[PDB]
Amino acid sequence: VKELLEAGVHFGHERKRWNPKFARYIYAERNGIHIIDLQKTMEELERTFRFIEDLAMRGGTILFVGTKKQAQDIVRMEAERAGMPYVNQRWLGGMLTNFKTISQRVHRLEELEALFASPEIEERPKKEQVRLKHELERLQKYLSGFRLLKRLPDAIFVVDPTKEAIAVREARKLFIPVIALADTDSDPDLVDYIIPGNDDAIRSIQLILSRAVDLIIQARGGVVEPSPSYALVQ
Amino acid sequence: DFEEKMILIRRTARMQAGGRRFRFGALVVVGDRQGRVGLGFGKAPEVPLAVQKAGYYARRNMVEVPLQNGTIPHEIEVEFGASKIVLKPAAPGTGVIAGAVPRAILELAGVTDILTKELGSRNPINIAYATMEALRQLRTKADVERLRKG
Amino acid sequence: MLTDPIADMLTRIRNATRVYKESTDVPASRFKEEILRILAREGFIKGYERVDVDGKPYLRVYLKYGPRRQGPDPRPEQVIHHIRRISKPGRRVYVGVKEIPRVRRGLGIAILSTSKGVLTDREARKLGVGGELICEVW
Amino acid sequence: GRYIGPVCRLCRREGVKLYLKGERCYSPKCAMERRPYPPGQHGQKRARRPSDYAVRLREKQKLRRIYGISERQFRNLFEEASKKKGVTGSVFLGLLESRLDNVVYRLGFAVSRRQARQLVRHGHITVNGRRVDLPSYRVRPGDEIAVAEKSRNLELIRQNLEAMKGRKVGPWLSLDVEGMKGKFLRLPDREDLALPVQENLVIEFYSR
RNA sequence: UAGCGCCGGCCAACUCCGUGCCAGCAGCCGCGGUAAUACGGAGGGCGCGAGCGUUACCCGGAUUCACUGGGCGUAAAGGGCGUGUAGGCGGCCUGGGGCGUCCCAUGUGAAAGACCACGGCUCAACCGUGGGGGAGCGUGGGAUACGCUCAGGCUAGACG
RNA sequence: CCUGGUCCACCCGUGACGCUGAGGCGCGAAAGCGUGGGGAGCAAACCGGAUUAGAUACCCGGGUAGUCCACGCCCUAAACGAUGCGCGCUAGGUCUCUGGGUCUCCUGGGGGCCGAAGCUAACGCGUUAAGCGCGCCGCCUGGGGAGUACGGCCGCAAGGC
RNA sequence: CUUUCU
Ligand SMILES: [Mg+2]
Ligand SMILES: [Mg+2]
Ligand SMILES: [Mg+2]
Ligand SMILES: [Mg+2]
Ligand SMILES: [Mg+2]
Ligand SMILES: [Mg+2]
Ligand SMILES: [Mg+2]
Ligand SMILES: [Mg+2]
Ligand SMILES: [Mg+2]
Ligand SMILES: [Mg+2]
Ligand SMILES: [Mg+2]
Ligand SMILES: [Mg+2]
Ligand SMILES: [Mg+2]
Ligand SMILES: [Mg+2]
Ligand SMILES: [Mg+2]
Ligand SMILES: [Mg+2]
Ligand SMILES: [Mg+2]
Ligand SMILES: [Mg+2]
Ligand SMILES: [Mg+2]
Ligand SMILES: [Mg+2]
Ligand SMILES: [Mg+2]
Ligand SMILES: [Mg+2]
Ligand SMILES: [Mg+2]
Ligand SMILES: [Mg+2]
Ligand SMILES: [Zn+2]
Repeated sequence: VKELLEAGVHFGHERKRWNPKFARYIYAERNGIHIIDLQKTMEELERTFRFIEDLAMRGGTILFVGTKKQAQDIVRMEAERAGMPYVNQRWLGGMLTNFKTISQRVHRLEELEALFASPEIEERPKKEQVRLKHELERLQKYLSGFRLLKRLPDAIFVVDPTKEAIAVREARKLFIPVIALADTDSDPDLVDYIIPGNDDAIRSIQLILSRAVDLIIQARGGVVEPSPSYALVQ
Repeated sequence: DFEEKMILIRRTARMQAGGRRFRFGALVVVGDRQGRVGLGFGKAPEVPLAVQKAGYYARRNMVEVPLQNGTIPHEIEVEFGASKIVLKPAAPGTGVIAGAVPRAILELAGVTDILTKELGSRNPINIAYATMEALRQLRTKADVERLRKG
Repeated sequence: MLTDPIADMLTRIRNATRVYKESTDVPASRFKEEILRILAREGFIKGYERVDVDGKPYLRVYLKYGPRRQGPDPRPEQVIHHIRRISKPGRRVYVGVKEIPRVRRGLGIAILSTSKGVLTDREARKLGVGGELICEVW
Repeated sequence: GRYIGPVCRLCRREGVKLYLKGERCYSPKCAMERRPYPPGQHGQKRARRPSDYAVRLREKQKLRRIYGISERQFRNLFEEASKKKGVTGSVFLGLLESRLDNVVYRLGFAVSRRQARQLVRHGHITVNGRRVDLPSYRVRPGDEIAVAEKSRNLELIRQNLEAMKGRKVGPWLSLDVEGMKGKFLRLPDREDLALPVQENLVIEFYSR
């Protein structure tokens, strides 16, 4: 778990309209685009990952947040690759902030998967038998990773903070440490533990997260083998 | 433990073809008189509900007041909107010298002696927030020292 | 022209610190440097050093801040919550040693300029003297 | 002059029990005994939440109605404790407790404050010898407060000083039941007094 | 001997009857057109008490003339624009002066009043004694950071 | 043809010669005034048609002052960015006009839009500040009465201050 | 076209 020649992917990203505040983490422009300084990406990785063992080897939870289509898959993978929960499709307003409420939704999900196996499987107009199919359809379309979280997360690993601005904001209001693979286009100051590097690209997203997921297990006595998500990198 | 003073409750209204449609708002202060004060502004269909929601919001918005021998560590002047509140520390036996709003907060704050003055807009709601805000900025020679260490 | 140098400096400082600059330049002058000396001493700034910008002498003023904060707006608490000119040209303000104010119940300071140099208020009071009330800071 | 009129109605309006009668005010009759509610046609109706004013006003009315004193005097006494150094709340109580009529009462010479006033007025009292009939006379540390020799035979003074046999006295006092004397040792402190009063309020009331 | 004002809100103190946008109240908001805690009386209550209430005037509240301590895009408030007199304000370095400014001593700042202490009249009001404070100005001595002044130097303003 | 302002580059010269500006002087849209000239179109007033309950209007047909030039006067305005001038300081992004450069970008001057921080009652403002400061001028202090009265000053008058 | 008041 590490590496410096991660020039193999991440580093520089985003044309040039940046966010002056991400100035520190930038190395320079080239053909137009900025270039994320990896040596720093390192300094941060350490600090960040550390904070994760701590959280991990403590039985602490970490809500993985990835709406960005460019990582939508990698997020399910890695998140599932640990008892960790995730928000994959749309980040519903108040998941963190209005949790006890959005929970009632995860309750319904379960309370439904029941009926669809119980004695009433075939009861009441197939119309309702259809509307309920739907009830689940969507319920499962957004609460498949948010499934787990029985209480508010102890932290949050966000793919692209900017894109995930709301997720972040909420956590903050709740003093829920915020971690995120963010780059040029974002406000670094709103991130507690930063991984400055390509907010886009799978070849990048895949690495950082997976390594971070490993690090979780490599701190939970699971000492698991290679990631099944490298497959989604072609 | 937590005492609860209700500042003001007002009625207010919204319009709909067919009639006025009111909803009440209540400003609530909550403190333990120890050094914890909480301000909350909750609105709702009926007064009771409003007051409750307010207490709820208040407890969820506490401030740590640096009470030093019943008074405050130093003068503060906070401007919240058109409202400006002034806080001056006072010796024992001075009592709480302040308007109904700043007072009510200062008291559940556990403050026993202070000099006060509302300048500018005297809107309870905005004065209230100003007061809270003033307390939030109160510092101790300790913190001041702490901040200028290194 | 640059109407009031001392204000111009306090302001630059006020402005830089407000957006959290690390350092910040100001056209050097003995008098200005002297004030910073107190600024540094009282621990309001990390300190300063004489530099040369485009050939002319300035003073980097290394700013200082509280630590990162929690929840929304992790922006640090200021070390210099305040800083204001008092004596201003076309309105000079002089005080007798008995008329020397006590900034923020002592938690803050005021910088006087006396015939015994530019001392703070405790320094002035101790040395039993008064002078121009340059500025308060807390 | 002083209030004069139904007194237990004050007892009731003030909620708290005030001992403006001595005896009886202990017997199941101070009315605050089954009737702790205010006088008048509305005594038993629900009480609307009192206003910041109300509270301060009432607290003052209480303290004052205790020592049975004209607002005039009460106020000036206050304004005095105000100027004098020391926590005003205390200083003030100390001063009210220095009225001769009060001490005569605090020394069991009299059953109540009112009565003590009359004793002072009808000259049945002494202050280091010389008699003083000014109920508002400031008794101060060291002052011996006797009883008129001539009056020392008065049934009332006897019954009073009799039951006084046994009864202890305030720590800022001391009385010799024998020669019917007593010394004012020191100005009682706030802790020394157990008045059902929040003087922080009384101070605030004169703030307005 | 005990009276007077008040009890819609500001503001402490609520009911019945009478009246019916009348008679009236009223400081402001307002109250009265048949259930009036707002008029009139009564019962009760609140506050003061040999006083209580009114009117008048001053300060306050009023940071509402803002020195302390406010303002001017749309609320009252940028001058139609320029050129420019007086005046106000004045970059960096050094030296002389020591006008401002700061300090010390000293004189003055009467008595009374104000403040503190003790004391006299049974208390207090009132009064006596003692003590401390006091800006301003005069005189002598001192300081020189800042402002002024004078002299010298500089190029970062300005002009060419 | 005569002439003002202004910007850039070079950094070459002077060496604080600076900023603001009560008065003063000047400039100041339109309409308006005086004398002379001009007069196509347009067009207050006005003369007619129509519409209308009426039409001293809107629509239609005519039409004088005027609009034009000269010399002189008037001096006002939603004379507006409804935002005095100067200097320093405080993220950026985008479009544009003009100059320089090693010219697919940097850099100076100007015009716009979105915006950090911040300000604001809100709307909004945000390196073209309404932000942070300093200097100087002007101005405000509830509405109507009223830009009126009186007085003064200016104007030929209207009228202005 | 115009097309008042309550
Ligand atoms: Mg304001
Ligand atoms: Mg009441
Ligand atoms: Mg009736
Ligand atoms: Mg005033
Ligand atoms: Mg002012
Ligand atoms: Mg104002
Ligand atoms: Mg206006
Ligand atoms: Mg203008
Ligand atoms: Mg100078
Ligand atoms: Mg001198
Ligand atoms: Mg005496
Ligand atoms: Mg030219
Ligand atoms: Mg040169
Ligand atoms: Mg030269
Ligand atoms: Mg014309
Ligand atoms: Mg003409
Ligand atoms: Mg025509
Ligand atoms: Mg026509
Ligand atoms: Mg003109
Ligand atoms: Mg530009
Ligand atoms: Mg903002
Ligand atoms: Mg903008
Ligand atoms: Mg008027
Ligand atoms: Mg004339
Ligand atoms: Zn009783």
